[PDB]
Amino acid sequence: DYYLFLLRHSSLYDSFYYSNYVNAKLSLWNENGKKRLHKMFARMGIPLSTAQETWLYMDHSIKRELGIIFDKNLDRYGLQDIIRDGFVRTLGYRGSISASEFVEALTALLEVGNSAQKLTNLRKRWVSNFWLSWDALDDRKVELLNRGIQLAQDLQRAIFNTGVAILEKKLIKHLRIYRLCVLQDGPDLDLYRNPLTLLRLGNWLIECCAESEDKQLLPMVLASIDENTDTYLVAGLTPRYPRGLDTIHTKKPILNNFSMAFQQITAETDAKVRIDNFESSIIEIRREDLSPFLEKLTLSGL
Amino acid sequence: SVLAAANPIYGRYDDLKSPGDNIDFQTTILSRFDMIFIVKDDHNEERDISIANHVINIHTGNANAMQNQQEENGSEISIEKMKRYITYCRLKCAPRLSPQAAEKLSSNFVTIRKQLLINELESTERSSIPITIRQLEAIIRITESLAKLELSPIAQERHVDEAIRLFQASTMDAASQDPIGGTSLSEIRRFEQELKRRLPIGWSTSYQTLRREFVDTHRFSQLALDKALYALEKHETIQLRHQGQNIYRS
Repeated sequence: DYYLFLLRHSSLYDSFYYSNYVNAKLSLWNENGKKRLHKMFARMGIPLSTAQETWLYMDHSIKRELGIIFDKNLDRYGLQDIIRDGFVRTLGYRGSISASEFVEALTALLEVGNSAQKLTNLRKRWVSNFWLSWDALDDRKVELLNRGIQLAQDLQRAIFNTGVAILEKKLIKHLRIYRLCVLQDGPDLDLYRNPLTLLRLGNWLIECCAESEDKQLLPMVLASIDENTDTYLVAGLTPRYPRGLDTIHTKKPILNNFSMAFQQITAETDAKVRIDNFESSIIEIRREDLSPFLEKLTLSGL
Repeated sequence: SVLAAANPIYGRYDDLKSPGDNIDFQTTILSRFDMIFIVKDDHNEERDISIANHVINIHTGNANAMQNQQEENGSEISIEKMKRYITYCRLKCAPRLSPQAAEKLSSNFVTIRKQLLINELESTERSSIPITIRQLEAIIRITESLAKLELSPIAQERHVDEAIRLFQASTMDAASQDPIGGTSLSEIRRFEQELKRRLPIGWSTSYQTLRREFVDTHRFSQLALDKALYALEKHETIQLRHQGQNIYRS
């Protein structure tokens, strides 16, 4: 199997287009990335009209020889780390599902489905979504999994559309210690009230940042807006090494000091925050209280 | 069913111009139609602010989210479901009237016919928008269509009242709008001097006494009411309060 987004449920073109690793390695947010992708497709030899069809109706011969095609073509572009070994489950005549696709469907179904009072309503919506995802586990239900797959596609589209705008605007401010970016305004910002969606966006952003020529490993801070509550949702993100690295420079995984920093700042200053999430690196802060807090975090020993 | 869009002569309606020469359609063609809506433009800057905000938000950067919530909170339904519902209702239901509704319809038709005669007699020209039996049939069909929404076998007063309201809107907006079209005006000046001379600023007089005195003189009753409501429309220094009895001069 490959580091691809819903390969067996979407077209191969979209599978290459939405893959995070491919995006990071080929810079698909500008036009040169699309030109390189078209060069890739032409040199492999799959027609552009053929590659834009469903995996079921995709040509049988090319589906059989895809492994050899990838092996011979990926070396020049340097994507030879996309090929791996995975698990596939088949039951009768239903079809084939992979572990990665199933977990993405589960994650998206958790994300989307169905002041203090509104926060409680959001939390009960989240627990209801958890129960619906739990119900989706059993083999007797498949309309609760096809819906999850289509919602995963939609959510990945939205994340890509927001990330391309962020990278256009260059909102990532490079401070001396840690990078910072704030989603002050934009479209569909109501989706990002979910911490797991925010983590997905941050994972894509940190992969894009890591797949660069910069030689600085700095933590990233990401924040959003919820205009109904007038509160910022701030999540701290750890840096990540490139996936194609040896084990000698893996003596210890990168730690996260954001929870310690937040707790120390809140215990030494009367800020109006609410640290109750099980993830100790995710907090809710006030719109007027964000900045002073930020300078404090700049001046405190991380 | 025919849904037609048209523009009056000289672009804008030009309300100062007579209603007779703002529309070029003949009497015959207008009779077949039964809901004539004259949408006029207006300026008060609050509706303008609202419309500007609405269009600015409806720009695709934001609306693509908000309308979605309208399908998540159940405030609106999608187009295809509406199509299925309308074809289902067209196939299944066909309502019918009740004697009380028939009496109310007959009374309303007589009332509007008499009001049309009054407006024609004051204006002294044929109305550019006629009222005939086709309009009575139209109101009946509007009541039946309203009852058809809820699949009710029988149409009752609850639908008839709303249909009558819709017809009143579509009538008072187009047909009976400014029938006067703007003894002549020699009396008009003569009256307006008397009110200033005899009724100072801040005081008030009863309607009955003024009507009595001016019917006693050459003014008579018909002349008084028209310019009474005109000076009220001017609203520069004439105000009504306390029903139709207190003629306050502002």
